[PDB]
Amino acid sequence: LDIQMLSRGLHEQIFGQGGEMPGEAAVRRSVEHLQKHGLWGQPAVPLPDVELRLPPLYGDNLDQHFRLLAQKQSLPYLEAANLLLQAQLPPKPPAWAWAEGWTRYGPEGEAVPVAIPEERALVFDVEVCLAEGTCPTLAVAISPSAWYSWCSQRLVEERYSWTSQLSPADLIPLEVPTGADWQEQLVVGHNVSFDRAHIREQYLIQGSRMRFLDTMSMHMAISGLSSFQRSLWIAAKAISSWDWLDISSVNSLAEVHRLYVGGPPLEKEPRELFVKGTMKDIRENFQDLMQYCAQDVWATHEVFQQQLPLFLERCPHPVTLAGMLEMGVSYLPVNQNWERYLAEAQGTYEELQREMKKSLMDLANDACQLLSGERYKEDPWLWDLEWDLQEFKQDQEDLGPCSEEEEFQQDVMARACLQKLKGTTELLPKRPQHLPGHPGWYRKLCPRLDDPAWTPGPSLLSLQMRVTPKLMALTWDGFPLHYSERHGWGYLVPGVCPYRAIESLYRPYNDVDIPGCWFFKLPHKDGNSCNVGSPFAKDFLPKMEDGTLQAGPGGASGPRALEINKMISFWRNAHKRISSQMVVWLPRSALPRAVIRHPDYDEEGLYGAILPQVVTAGTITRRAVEPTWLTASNARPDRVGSELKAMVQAPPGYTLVGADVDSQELWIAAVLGDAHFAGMHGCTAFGWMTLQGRKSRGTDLHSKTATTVGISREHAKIFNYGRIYGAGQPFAERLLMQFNHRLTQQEAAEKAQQMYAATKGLKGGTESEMFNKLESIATSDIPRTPVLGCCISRALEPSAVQEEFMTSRVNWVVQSSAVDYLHLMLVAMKWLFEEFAIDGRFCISIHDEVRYLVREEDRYRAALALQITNLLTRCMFAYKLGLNDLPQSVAFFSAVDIDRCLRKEVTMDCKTPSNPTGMERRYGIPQGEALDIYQIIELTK
Amino acid sequence: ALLEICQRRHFLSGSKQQLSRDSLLSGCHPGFGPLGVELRKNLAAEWWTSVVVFREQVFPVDALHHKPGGKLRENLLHGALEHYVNCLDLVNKRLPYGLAQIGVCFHPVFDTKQIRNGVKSIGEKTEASLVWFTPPRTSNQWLDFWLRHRLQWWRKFAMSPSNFSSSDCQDEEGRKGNKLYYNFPWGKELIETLWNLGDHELLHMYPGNVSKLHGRDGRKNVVPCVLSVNGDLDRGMLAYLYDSFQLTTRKKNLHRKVLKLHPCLAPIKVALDVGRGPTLELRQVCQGLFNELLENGISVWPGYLETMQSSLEQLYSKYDEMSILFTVLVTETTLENGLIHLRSRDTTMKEMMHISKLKDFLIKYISSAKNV
Amino acid sequence: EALLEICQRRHFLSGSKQQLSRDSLLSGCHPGFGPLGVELRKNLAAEWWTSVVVFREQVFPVDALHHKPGPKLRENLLHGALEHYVNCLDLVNKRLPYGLAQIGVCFHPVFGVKSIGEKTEASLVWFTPPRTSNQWLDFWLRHRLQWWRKFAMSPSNFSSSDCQDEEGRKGNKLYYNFPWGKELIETLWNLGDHELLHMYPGNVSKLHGRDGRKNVVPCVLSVNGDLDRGMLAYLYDSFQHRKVLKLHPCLAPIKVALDVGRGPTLELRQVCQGLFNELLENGISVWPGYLETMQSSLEQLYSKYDEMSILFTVLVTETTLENGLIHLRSRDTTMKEMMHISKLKDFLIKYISSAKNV
DNA sequence: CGCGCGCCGCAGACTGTCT
DNA sequence: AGACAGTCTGCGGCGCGA
Repeated sequence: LDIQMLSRGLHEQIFGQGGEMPGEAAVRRSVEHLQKHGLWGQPAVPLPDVELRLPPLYGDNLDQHFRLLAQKQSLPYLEAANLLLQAQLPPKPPAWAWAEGWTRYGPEGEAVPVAIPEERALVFDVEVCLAEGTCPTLAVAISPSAWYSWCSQRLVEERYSWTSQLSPADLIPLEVPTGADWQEQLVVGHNVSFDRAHIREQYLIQGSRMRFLDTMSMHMAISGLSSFQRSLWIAAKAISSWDWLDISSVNSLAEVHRLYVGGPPLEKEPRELFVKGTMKDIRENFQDLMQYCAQDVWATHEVFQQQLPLFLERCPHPVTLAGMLEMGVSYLPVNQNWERYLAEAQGTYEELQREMKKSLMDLANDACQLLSGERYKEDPWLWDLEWDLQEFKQDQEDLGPCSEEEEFQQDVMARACLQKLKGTTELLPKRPQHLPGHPGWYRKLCPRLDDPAWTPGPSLLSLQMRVTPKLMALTWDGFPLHYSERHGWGYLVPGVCPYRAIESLYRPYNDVDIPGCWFFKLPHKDGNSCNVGSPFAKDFLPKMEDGTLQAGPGGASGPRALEINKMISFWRNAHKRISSQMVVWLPRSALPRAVIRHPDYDEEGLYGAILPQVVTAGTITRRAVEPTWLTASNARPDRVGSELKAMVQAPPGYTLVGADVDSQELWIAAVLGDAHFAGMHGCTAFGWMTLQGRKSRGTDLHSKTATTVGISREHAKIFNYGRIYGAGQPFAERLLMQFNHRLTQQEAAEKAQQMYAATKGLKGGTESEMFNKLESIATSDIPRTPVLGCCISRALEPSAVQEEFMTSRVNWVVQSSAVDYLHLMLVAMKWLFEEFAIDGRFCISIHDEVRYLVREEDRYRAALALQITNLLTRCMFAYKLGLNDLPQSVAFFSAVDIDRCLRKEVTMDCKTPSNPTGMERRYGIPQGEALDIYQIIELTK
Repeated sequence: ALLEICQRRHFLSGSKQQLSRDSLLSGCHPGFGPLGVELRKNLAAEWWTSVVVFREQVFPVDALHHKPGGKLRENLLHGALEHYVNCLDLVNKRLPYGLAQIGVCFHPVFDTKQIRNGVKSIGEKTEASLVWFTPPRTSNQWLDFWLRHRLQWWRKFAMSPSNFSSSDCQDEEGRKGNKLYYNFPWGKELIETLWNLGDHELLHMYPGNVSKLHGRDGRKNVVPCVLSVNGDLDRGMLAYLYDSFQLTTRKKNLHRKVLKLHPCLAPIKVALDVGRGPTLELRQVCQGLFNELLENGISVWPGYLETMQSSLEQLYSKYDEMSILFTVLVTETTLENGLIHLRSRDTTMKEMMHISKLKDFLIKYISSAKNV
Repeated sequence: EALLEICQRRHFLSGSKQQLSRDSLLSGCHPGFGPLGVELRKNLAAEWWTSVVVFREQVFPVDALHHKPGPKLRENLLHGALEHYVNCLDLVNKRLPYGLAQIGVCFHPVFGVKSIGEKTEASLVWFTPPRTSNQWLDFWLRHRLQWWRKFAMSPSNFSSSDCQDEEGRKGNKLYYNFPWGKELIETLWNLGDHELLHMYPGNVSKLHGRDGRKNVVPCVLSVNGDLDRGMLAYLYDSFQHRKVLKLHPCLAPIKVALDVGRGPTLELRQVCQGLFNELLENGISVWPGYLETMQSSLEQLYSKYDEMSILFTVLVTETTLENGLIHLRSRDTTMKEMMHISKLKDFLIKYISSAKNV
């Protein structure tokens, strides 16, 4: 109805916040702050007015409406947890049942077979045999009433499929037979996501309304270890501060139980039959393994009992608990194209590495000569190798065609006489000697003959070895790379030899020219450039595109090796995790009627889900941690296997509706500093860069910097991203490293002269310093995060370390705030999907991003809901602190991606194999501000 | 140039000095030598293993060299098209299948200028043709799959796989296809073509009814599109032989002059020989080893019938130019301790190894060379 | 008779039932052979190569073009072989006793009044000293007769006879006794300097080879066998109430047949694929009889696999998911045996080796 | 930068041999 | 009973991602 801007683009209309606290009349401070060093003048480009009828609010006020939503979400689960918290726990049974299905043990150890554990609350654990690792092997559970065990068909010996449909254990009963909690169940466990991966009903597309709690998540939120803190904790089994050792523990169950419960130490199996054992040995040692698993389950139950009140008091707001429950429900659907993608990626990796392997084995074989004439001694590359040799240690006319050739067998048995020589002699060397005749350096590169995975030639020869550079590699004029203590110079961060060969290859004592030919056998080499940390593998790729770096055979061999290494590095690192992902393929009966009735439903095709097995709070900032899914490469053409995200494809009749928060960390820091400075949203200069900032003009955060080299795309952005977080002086010298690498004292003087985003003694920040709020939060010891409250850790709290690991503490604020944002988004999305019939409650777990598996017929509606959350969430960040209003620029997501697969942008093809049309995946056509025409009620349009 | 004289010294390219780039590429060469024949047989066997044997639905078919009115054949595709209907019964109408064949095809060669060849000067080329009947919906998927598979096969057994390349192309009718080339020293030469005919030939040769040509790709029955994958092996042999040789490098100082062919398609694997010692009691051992290796299936150069011995070092060069993986020497010391020498292709280092279990060593060397 | 109908139905001979006939099969004027016939031809050619070329170290492969380059499709591989005799002389170090072998297609006129019939033939030309020419002729005749009788179920049908043409001094010819009568399947000829120095006129100083010094003139022995007639003879030998068609284990186109009985789950297809890969990695050809529509019948399946001359029928049932036992049915003894999965590959390899040895 | 998760090459210290 | 092969096992070095 009105612009309602107040000199900045502010969110149009106010529906839930109400009208009060109009202005503090302290605008002059922000005015002459923005006047200083320019930046006051602004176009102030308007945005289209948005008029939306929000759903009714039960709370009647923000920060109470969300409290009511979280309470209504987590009431049954908190009730179940409280029921589990009471102590009515019987002792462990004397002997386990050893029977298929679920078996319950009440008093005196009597075992009764039961179809399903009829318990509202459970503490669950599954132990899995590494052989055929997809199947769950065995599992146990404990409730306040009785114990439960599950074996997974170990009495009968058979051959089983790799699909793993019915393999996972059943844990949910039918909705028609539920306790009067009621239809709500909570499962507690250490690394509970691993156990959730083995639950039969957790793979259905429809919602399961069962939630999970992770003991590692609660421990990490309460008391976790970050980076050196963890390693030092292992080192002691930090300077002038080690109190945190007594309140900190690693994420392992044993140390967690030692820290919290403090009972007798838990002991692990030296046999580790589940990890390094076969199935038969597990069958024989069934009782001991089940006893150990039950002991671990008891330990996790005790830890949960000791954790729940501490977690609740350190995280009072129910929104955090509800978001934690919701984050452990990620689905990540997939279809038959997942296996095809895995096979294609493996084949491509084998192709690329085989090409490079052959190219290297050729050089190795050609270099295996030069030993006959002792030519390696005069060689300028291979004279350092040992070149050892070890002993074995032991006419007559045509005469006719002849006949009676049947006696040929005589000579055959003559050959057998030499077989007899195996026994009559050879006993002086019974162990098979490995290539005595070849040089020792070539000897090392070949696989042992007894190896089942044996291939001809020096197959154990890849890049980044100490011999491959000597085979061909050469820099400038100087040929040698001794690497005895330090390699051949280079890299980013600093810190008999035939002289006749040195003269021939030309084209204290000191050196007239720093580069050029190497001189003398003294390996000190004057310490030029980085010495010890030079791999000579990757960083030199753009430095190699000139005469400074040249390979032996050809000018394109070295570049080809570097390019192929870059292509296959990611897959070499990640193929074990990616190919080992657990996939459960749903049968036709399990799929809903919508999927089978939908067109383009590929019959004779496999559909399933890959539960990410993600730790909800694996990082001390409560951030979700998963090695593969959360940390995976975006689709790229050069890198092999980068299309991992694109293979998360919704089933027929379903789609992924998600979004991405625009500069979540930067906006959070900006608004926090803005609130710390004044009460308006554009008061801080950094806030004005973040809010209403354009790269076209100087209003952008990175463009206004000095930019000594003069680049805004790369030079000015890495500088800004490094000054925040660490704010290191070596990071300042890295700019001198990049360009203008001269006059180092001048570089230091220039860096000192840069006061922007910097503070002096006259302590606290002055002028454009957002760090003041972060430092104030970092030294409070009360519930620290400004949004809804969350303490950092008893390990990293003040009075445990005085001034140590400060950077981790200050980044925890903006990082923990992002996690709270994610929790708020999840709570709002759950509320919106429950209040209005929007089927497809499932979500996909990503950091700074939330994707939801929805039906096509509500693809746009759900998107609108997301935008509504993106409003109501940011309003929370406004409701806390002094910012009563919210800017219009960040009020909504830039674009809501509706797609059939998971990718950063829907208008993007991976083209890793350069055939993106092999799988049916069209564009997404994201919607931004065009969804407001509809309403969230189903009976619309 | 030098490669050509090497090939002919060791009876690989063929006979007489008439062979050149144009005659070799056009198929007008007088014929391949015994080593050339062995290389062709090995390449055909590898192609058969990669295409026909390892695939359940691909079947062998035979196409007559001439067709009735007849002017011989220029491609093997027509025979596969004629056998489509007959072989549909064999696959019980499982539509996505194929017919593979290897045979000699005839092409006109135009020398031009003097001695106009016209229809004469027929050039013979060994063509391996796979005609793959596919559903229309997934025709492009199978096109890409076959292109990738054939490029892998050609890059397999390749000393420098980067020389092999692929390109896209469109027919005069607009039909998609791909062409694979090998980068010879003079330039890239075509060695294989994949074409997506799109079921035109089926209706052309069977215009009566379509109901008899229907094949099941699932619940429904459709008229298959045709994917013709036609590669030539003579140019394949030329490509592999040129790739095995060196260029035409800096501070090389190595002049071994060796044809580093792949172990799987090398013409001769191991060469037997006799060391310095008493005649007889060594010829019998060599004969027994020869019989063992032939019963295994490893081709062996006898080598122990020659009596020059070429000072023991020139014959190593002869075998290297002959593309022989191993040189087995049986000396008088074999009767005392059953140990023989192994020079081996590449890494010209003497290997002492017991005569026993050489069966296992050679079989494993041949089998494990295919994989990496 | 029923032989032609059975081979047509089971894709041994390609074409129509009425078009194949009998006389068109003896000549090359027939549509061709089915995939089973092609595989049988490949096996026969490979075994001929093993018995003739590799075993005899002197015999070398030769490459002869299908057409004469100047003045025509070739009618025999002998003339094609003789062009490279001089070049292959250097390879053998001019030692006179040595051979040149090739398997290739040859075209003949058949009295569209005149038709062109193409048949694949295996030809070896053996250059020897003239004095030992007759001894080598007898040696080759004996070895060829042994080779043809090795795979015969009734070796008495393979016989030999003496022709003694007016051109060559001595010669032999091998016959197979088809039901209608004897048919020539291989010819043996001894030729002197005739049509050897003709192709190389002038001084014979370049064409002669050394044998006990003295550089004696060569004498050629041409041995030419018809492989298509060979398969015809072997297929007629296999046949004999049941339509069994007992082909030799080394010559049968398909060794074993993979199939499924009760189809409880899809895992049967997985284990069948695994067994397929394992068998094919070792060189054993197996017909993928599984993945067939709903398992129409079992006894009819056995009859079909017999008519295709499959050595063994492998049936995978539900019990195979408990132990490795599968049903193995023998073509000859029509006996069924429970047999573990892991022992199938080695068992088949040893069976093939034992059949080859005897 | 500040962290989260992975891998792969190379020098030393046990057995574990063997003649 | 006095020299040299396998395993771990601890070091340094990658790569990759919000």
